[PDB]
Amino acid sequence: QGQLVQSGATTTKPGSSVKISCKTSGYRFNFYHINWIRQTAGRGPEWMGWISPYSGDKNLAPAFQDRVNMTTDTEVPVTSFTSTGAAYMEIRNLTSDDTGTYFCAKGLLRDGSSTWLPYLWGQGTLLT
Amino acid sequence: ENLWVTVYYGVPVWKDAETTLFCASDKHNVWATHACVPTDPNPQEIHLENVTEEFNMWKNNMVEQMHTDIISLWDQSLKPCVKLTPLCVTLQCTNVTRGELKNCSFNMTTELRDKKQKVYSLFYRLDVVQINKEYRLINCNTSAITQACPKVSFEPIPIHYCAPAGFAILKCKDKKFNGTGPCPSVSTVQCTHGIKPVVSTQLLLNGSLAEEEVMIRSENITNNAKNILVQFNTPVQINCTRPNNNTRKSIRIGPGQAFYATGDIIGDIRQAHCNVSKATWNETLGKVVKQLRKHFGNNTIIRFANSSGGDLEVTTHSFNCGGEFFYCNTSGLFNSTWISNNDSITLPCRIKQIINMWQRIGQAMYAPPIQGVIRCVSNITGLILTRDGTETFRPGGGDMRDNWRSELYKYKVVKIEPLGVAPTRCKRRV
Amino acid sequence: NPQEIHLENVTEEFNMWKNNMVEQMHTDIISLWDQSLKPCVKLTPLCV
Amino acid sequence: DIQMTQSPSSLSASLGDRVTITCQASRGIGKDLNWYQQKAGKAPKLLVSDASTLEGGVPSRFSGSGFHQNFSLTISSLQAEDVATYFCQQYETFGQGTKVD
Amino acid sequence: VFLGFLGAAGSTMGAASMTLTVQARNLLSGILTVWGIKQLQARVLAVERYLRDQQLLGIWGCSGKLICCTNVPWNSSWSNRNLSEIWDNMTWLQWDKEISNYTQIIYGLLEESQNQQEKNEQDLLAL
Amino acid sequence: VFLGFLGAAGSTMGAASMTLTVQARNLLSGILTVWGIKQLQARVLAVERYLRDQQLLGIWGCSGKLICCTNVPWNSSWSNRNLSEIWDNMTWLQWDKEISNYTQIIYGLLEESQNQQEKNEQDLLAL
Amino acid sequence: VFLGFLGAAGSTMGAASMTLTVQARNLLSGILTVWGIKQLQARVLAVERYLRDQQLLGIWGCSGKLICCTNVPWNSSWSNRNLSEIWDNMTWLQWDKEISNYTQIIYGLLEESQNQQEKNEQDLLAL
Ligand SMILES: *[C@@H]1O[C@H](CO)[C@@H](O[C@@H]2O[C@H](CO)[C@@H](O[C@@H]3O[C@H](CO[C@H]4O[C@H](CO)[C@@H](O)[C@H](O[C@H]5O[C@H](CO)[C@@H](O)[C@H](O)[C@@H]5O)[C@@H]4O)[C@@H](O)[C@H](O[C@H]4O[C@H](CO)[C@@H](O)[C@H](O)[C@@H]4O)[C@@H]3O)[C@H](O)[C@H]2NC(C)=O)[C@H](O)[C@H]1NC(C)=O
Ligand SMILES: *[C@@H]1O[C@H](CO)[C@@H](O[C@@H]2O[C@H](CO)[C@@H](O[C@@H]3O[C@H](CO[C@H]4O[C@H](CO)[C@@H](O)[C@H](O)[C@@H]4O)[C@@H](O)[C@H](O[C@H]4O[C@H](CO)[C@@H](O)[C@H](O)[C@@H]4O)[C@@H]3O)[C@H](O)[C@H]2NC(C)=O)[C@H](O)[C@H]1NC(C)=O
Ligand SMILES: *[C@@H]1O[C@H](CO)[C@@H](O[C@@H]2O[C@H](CO)[C@@H](O[C@@H]3O[C@H](CO[C@H]4O[C@H](CO)[C@@H](O)[C@H](O)[C@@H]4O)[C@@H](O)[C@H](O)[C@@H]3O)[C@H](O)[C@H]2NC(C)=O)[C@H](O)[C@H]1NC(C)=O
Ligand SMILES: *[C@@H]1O[C@H](CO)[C@@H](O[C@@H]2O[C@H](CO)[C@@H](O)[C@H](O)[C@H]2NC(C)=O)[C@H](O)[C@H]1NC(C)=O
Ligand SMILES: *[C@@H]1O[C@H](CO)[C@@H](O[C@@H]2O[C@H](CO)[C@@H](O)[C@H](O)[C@H]2NC(C)=O)[C@H](O)[C@H]1NC(C)=O
Ligand SMILES: *[C@@H]1O[C@H](CO)[C@@H](O[C@@H]2O[C@H](CO)[C@@H](O)[C@H](O)[C@H]2NC(C)=O)[C@H](O)[C@H]1NC(C)=O
Ligand SMILES: *[C@@H]1O[C@H](CO)[C@@H](O[C@@H]2O[C@H](CO)[C@@H](O)[C@H](O)[C@H]2NC(C)=O)[C@H](O)[C@H]1NC(C)=O
Ligand SMILES: *[C@@H]1O[C@H](CO)[C@@H](O[C@@H]2O[C@H](CO)[C@@H](O)[C@H](O)[C@H]2NC(C)=O)[C@H](O)[C@H]1NC(C)=O
Ligand SMILES: *[C@@H]1O[C@H](CO)[C@@H](O)[C@H](O)[C@H]1NC(C)=O
Ligand SMILES: *[C@@H]1O[C@H](CO)[C@@H](O)[C@H](O)[C@H]1NC(C)=O
Ligand SMILES: *[C@@H]1O[C@H](CO)[C@@H](O)[C@H](O)[C@H]1NC(C)=O
Ligand SMILES: *[C@@H]1O[C@H](CO)[C@@H](O)[C@H](O)[C@H]1NC(C)=O
Ligand SMILES: *[C@@H]1O[C@H](CO)[C@@H](O)[C@H](O)[C@H]1NC(C)=O
Ligand SMILES: *[C@@H]1O[C@H](CO)[C@@H](O)[C@H](O)[C@H]1NC(C)=O
Ligand SMILES: *[C@@H]1O[C@H](CO)[C@@H](O)[C@H](O)[C@H]1NC(C)=O
Ligand SMILES: *[C@@H]1O[C@H](CO)[C@@H](O)[C@H](O)[C@H]1NC(C)=O
Ligand SMILES: *[C@@H]1O[C@H](CO)[C@@H](O)[C@H](O)[C@H]1NC(C)=O
Ligand SMILES: *[C@@H]1O[C@H](CO)[C@@H](O)[C@H](O)[C@H]1NC(C)=O
Ligand SMILES: *[C@@H]1O[C@H](CO)[C@@H](O)[C@H](O)[C@H]1NC(C)=O
Repeated sequence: QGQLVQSGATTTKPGSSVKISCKTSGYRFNFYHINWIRQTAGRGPEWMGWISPYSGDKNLAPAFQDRVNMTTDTEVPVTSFTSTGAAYMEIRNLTSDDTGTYFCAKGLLRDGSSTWLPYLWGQGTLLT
Repeated sequence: ENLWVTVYYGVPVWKDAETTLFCASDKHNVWATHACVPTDPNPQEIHLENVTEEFNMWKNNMVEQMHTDIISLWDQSLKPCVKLTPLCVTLQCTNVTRGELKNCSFNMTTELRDKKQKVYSLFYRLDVVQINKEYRLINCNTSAITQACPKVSFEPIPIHYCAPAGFAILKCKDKKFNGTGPCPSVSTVQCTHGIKPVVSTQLLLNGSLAEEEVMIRSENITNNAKNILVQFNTPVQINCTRPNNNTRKSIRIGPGQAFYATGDIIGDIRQAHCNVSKATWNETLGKVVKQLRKHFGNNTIIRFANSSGGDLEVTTHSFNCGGEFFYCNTSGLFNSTWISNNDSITLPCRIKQIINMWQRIGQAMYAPPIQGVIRCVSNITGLILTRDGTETFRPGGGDMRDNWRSELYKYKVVKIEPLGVAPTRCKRRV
Repeated sequence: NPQEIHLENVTEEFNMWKNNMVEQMHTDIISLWDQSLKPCVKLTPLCV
Repeated sequence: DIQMTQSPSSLSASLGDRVTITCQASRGIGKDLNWYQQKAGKAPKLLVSDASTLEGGVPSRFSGSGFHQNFSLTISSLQAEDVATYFCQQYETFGQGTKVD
Repeated sequence: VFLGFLGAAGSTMGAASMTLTVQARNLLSGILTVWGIKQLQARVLAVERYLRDQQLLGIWGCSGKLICCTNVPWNSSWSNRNLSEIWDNMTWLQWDKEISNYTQIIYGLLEESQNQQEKNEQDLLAL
Repeated sequence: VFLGFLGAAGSTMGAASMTLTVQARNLLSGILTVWGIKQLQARVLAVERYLRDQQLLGIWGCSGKLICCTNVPWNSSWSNRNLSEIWDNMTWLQWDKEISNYTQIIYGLLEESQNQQEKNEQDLLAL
Repeated sequence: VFLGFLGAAGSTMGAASMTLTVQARNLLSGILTVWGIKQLQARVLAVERYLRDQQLLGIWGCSGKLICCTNVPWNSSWSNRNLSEIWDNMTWLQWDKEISNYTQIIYGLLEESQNQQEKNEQDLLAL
């Protein structure tokens, strides 16, 4: 029930790497995963991976395992049930095939069968 | 949908409350630690994962409760003791062979009500006032006076405050936790750690250190009328001694009533004082001056001065050493100006005997003299500064509850409320 | 009506020399003695 | 170290007008601001303490509000007895004052 | 796992609800001197607060229960949250805040629903 | 209607028997200074008298019940009144006076009827 | 026969088990002066020890029971004695000594066996 603001549209060229931010608020950051999903021109949407700010655990698709740098900071507590977090994302071998809009998404629940499901999303970032 | 409320008994939920705490511990000492429940040898500390609690050391009621408990135990430990009101008589005093301690002879009541006795006793300057020269004890025109029973000890004994059943205490594991705010790591305990009720001034003695860095706490640090509670991370050692070899002399002033008088000094007459390592005190003032810039500026200069006025208790490092109440000049510790970028300090300490302890005007206490040579070793683990309304910080104190607040910041009293109503698709039969 | 129940078949170990009732009675009397002398007059003026 | 900018320095209004005075702080002070009223040849009188708490005995026409850095003192329906100098207070620093006419 | 007293304070309402006896044990035992009267006042306070919770369980037909199912249907005005977004999302601490206002109302409904239930059972056995 | 604490004191035994939780709530909460010891003595007295009534309900198999049905058949020596001339004629105040003598006897019958009932249930489940 | 309070102390475990209410009655009633504080301390002590036994019965699903059957199977490590050599041979005094060590273990087993039993009953009624 909070915002997940992201970075700006940083357009580079193939070969380089790009780091996109995702600063959270209005909710306990360490209680939900942070999913990363992209919708490029050439395919539809593709799920990249999520990371658990609490456990530090990371699970990402084999199509992006050897490309994605997925790290998180540690929440700065605001109130008892509110904090402010930050999630980072990078890509290694960047090309023009990877041009699209990228988002971060907060997990759906804290338990059950839909724990990590991308429920609360950011706004998007335009790549190369 | 089909949702009926269901009752749950024993749900991890609590509220901020304030209850009556009770003591636990491990000669009788003033803090009646023998009347406390034995501290359990297995101290259960449960860590509250994922929990984040709000603390506020400046509203904590444990402090306000501890402060009246000590006062209450002080008054309890002086009822059975002898009343020195017959001592409020004219004294004939001469110097001792500068001019601090006196030698005073008076007419005193014996065990028979129709017989007198011309006894003499030594008194420090701070305990008498003028009218051979004619003197008088300081308290006589304000308050009655009660001699401390010479079998109770002023030794700070570790006291543990425990909450009743159905209440809990919430610690704060945050190594860099300042005064207020939401503690990220929290745990629950049944009693507090071993808190020594050290009555001190300016320099917090024998207390608990800070892990990691040296902390600094205050309500409004921008408010000059709020004492800064700086807590060290490395203790700087201070050694105090009264080197005179004093002697105690019993004087029967009535049936079963014996006033313990200072007999005479056996050997050299010397000054009482305290030593701190000038090197270790230099590096500790630096650690303090560093965290002082985080709130006032990387370029502004931080200056230390001595007190600017007040009574003896607040203008000096007031404390107690082996049973005698010292009052140390601290001008040699707070005389530095810090820019944007064997050794020993010695403090002249005086000694008093008619002490009013807290701020009560009406209940004075005569501390009986301690035989032998007094020396004690203690750590100064905290500090109580006061910035001038260049930002200059000068020591101070007086309100003894800041001492208790310096050890009770980690804790908070909460009330367990285990009844919880929540909906599920459950219903009972007919 | 003082109820005394007899414990058939029971056999208990006693030790009158460790009994705490004794140590408790002795301080109770002392405690009641001291209680019964607080309101009474002090004869310290008699020490003449 | 703090700086209180009180505005305006002087104003004039008729009987029954709404008068508002502002005090800006150079940095966050929470709600630690107090408002006073001082007439000619008299000692100040506390109107509002803690930014928005009306002192006892002060007529209800007075009111204050503010937090962080923007504060205000309001006199709903000015009267003849209200002619004085009003100033805010942050600890030992005061505003420069406003002379009402 | 054994988290300890209030160990599941930050866990979800479903997780903590399996660790009820943990908090139920230490509610009555724990996890004329000055201290003498200070301790006696606490020993009486612990019993009074305990019997008050037991008194409410008794007049709700829940005496002896840790998880007790009732007859009062959940009014969505109290909380219009889904079941899966409560027991697997919220902590009992958050839940007690969101139901702060309506708690006194539910406590009355659970009472008459029990005096009418046993009044009905007195008729079911009148034959 | 909501009559209040002891509101149905003058009503018939049947009417008052529907307002039991009313009187059950205020039995434990309510509707070294002089006052300090005077209040502590009252706080302990309230708990003792409460647990005594709860103790009797427990050893009668009625713990948690407000209306509790038993196995002791009504001896007409206690009161040879008809059912309709009691629950629709008398007030609980009058009834407590008429059964003043026989009350201690019934209290014993309700006790062994419960220790034999559970001793029987221990045999019913011995297979 | 009526043996009295602890009358069956020397009788067999089976005989004494029929006289439970005898010992259950006198557990709460009985069979600033010096005596004033001495009596108040005893009146509070009696309630605390009583509610502790009641607290254990509550979290074992035995609240209100004198003879209570459970789900914990008897571990022969605790006592490898035959049924007929216990209830018709031993006295409760001897039995409490032989099970001195294992008593704290059984008390925990009886607790989780109840929180899992009601957690299961909450699912049996989830339909
Ligand atoms: C404190 O707060 C944090 C944050 O809210 C809580 O952390 C969350 O806990 C819940 C439950 O414990 C987690 O939900 C479960 O998620 C697992 C998915 O994990 C699996 O996959 C991972 C990636 O492949 C893998 O890392 C896991 O492997 C184990 O090892 C890692 C090592 O890093 C360890 O950290 C993990 O915890 C794993 O144990 C694992 O293979 C999912 O499988 C669960 O679903 C099953 O169980 C539920 C019932 O619970 C059932 O309904 C399902 O059908 C399925 O059977 C379950 O969804 C969640 O992921 C955690 N993290 C979040 C929310 O960010 C923490 O529990 C709190 N602790 C306390 C004490 O309060
Ligand atoms: C605080 O002030 C009190 C006074 O109020 C001091 O007490 C007095 O101290 C002096 C010493 O400073 C004492 O004087 C000494 O008395 C000794 C006792 O002798 C008496 O008794 C014999 C009988 O056996 C008589 O013959 C004799 O005349 C005395 O009456 C003497 O032995 C001492 O003599 C020494 O001095 C003389 C002259 O100087 C020498 O010739 C001797 O050789 C010898 O060296 C001395 O006279 C006095 O008695 C004390 N009074 C009381 C009441 O006790 C405290 O000392 C002082 N304390 C401090 C710390 O300042
Ligand atoms: C800060 O804490 C210090 C240590 O925790 C305090 O030092 C303590 O001070 C007291 C009194 O000043 C001392 O008690 C005295 O002990 C001597 C004899 O002690 C020696 O002999 C015993 C044998 O029983 C032996 O066990 C000791 O180790 C000593 O070798 C007595 O003669 C006195 O009458 C008095 O009882 C403590 O011993 C002393 N502890 C230590 C470790 O030095 C210090 O006072 C505290 N500071 C403040 C301001 O409170
Ligand atoms: C103890 O010695 C001091 C120091 O000599 C004396 O102080 C003097 O007191 C007189 C008053 O009688 C003053 O006029 C002097 O100026 C003081 N001198 C100093 C240096 O301060 C004191 O009087 C002596 N006391 C006794 C009882 O002899
Ligand atoms: C004063 O100095 C230190 C406090 O930092 C104490 O000495 C250390 O005490 C801890 C725990 O008590 C031990 O683990 C260390 O080994 C001690 N260090 C040394 C060099 O002995 C000392 O007890 C303090 N004295 C007080 C607080 O009275
Ligand atoms: C302080 O003075 C006392 C006496 O006033 C000294 O005590 C004496 O100690 C020796 C042993 O060294 C004994 O033989 C004497 O009998 C003691 N005298 C008394 C009156 O008890 C003590 O030694 C002195 N201590 C210091 C440090 O000066
Ligand atoms: C305070 O006193 C302590 C002990 O009385 C001093 O510690 C001693 O220091 C010397 C020199 O380093 C060592 O040889 C001793 O072994 C130390 N004593 C102990 C018990 O460890 C300390 O130096 C004094 N400090 C000050 C500032 O006076
Ligand atoms: C004095 O301290 C109080 C409480 O620590 C401060 O009040 C907070 O101020 C911040 C920033 O203005 C607000 O975001 C909080 O909501 C305030 N909390 C409360 C409880 O009032 C206050 O700002 C401080 N004042 C000064 C002058 O430093
Ligand atoms: C004691 O009393 C006598 C009585 O005259 C007097 O002369 C003497 O000075 C008194 N002593 C003291 C020390 O006051
Ligand atoms: C007590 O006497 C002192 C003498 O030092 C004097 O200054 C003070 O005013 C007196 N105080 C009272 C309360 O009489
Ligand atoms: C303590 O830290 C919190 C967050 O870091 C901060 O908001 C608060 O002002 C700090 N306390 C003081 C007295 O500065
Ligand atoms: C503080 O220092 C000044 C000058 O060094 C001195 O005059 C004053 O007496 C000192 N105050 C105290 C209480 O030591
Ligand atoms: C403290 O010491 C300084 C010099 O060391 C001295 O000037 C000052 O007077 C002393 N304090 C007092 C109260 O005398
Ligand atoms: C919900 O509560 C309101 C008042 O709080 C009541 O008017 C309404 O009838 C309730 N609805 C249900 C379905 O119980
Ligand atoms: C309870 O009432 C208060 C009234 O001030 C309101 O602010 C609060 O939002 C209410 N609680 C809920 C959960 O709506
Ligand atoms: C009624 O009570 C008397 C003694 O009070 C008893 O002798 C009689 O058997 C009882 N009758 C019934 C039917 O219980
Ligand atoms: C109870 O016994 C007394 C004996 O004095 C008798 O007067 C009274 O009538 C009896 N009660 C009833 C209801 O008969
Ligand atoms: C009996 O207890 C032991 C430990 O005391 C345990 O290891 C064993 O599994 C238990 N056996 C049964 C049948 O419960
Ligand atoms: C309980 O443990 C003690 C350990 O000293 C042992 O002597 C005793 O025999 C044990 N109890 C039983 C019934 O075996």
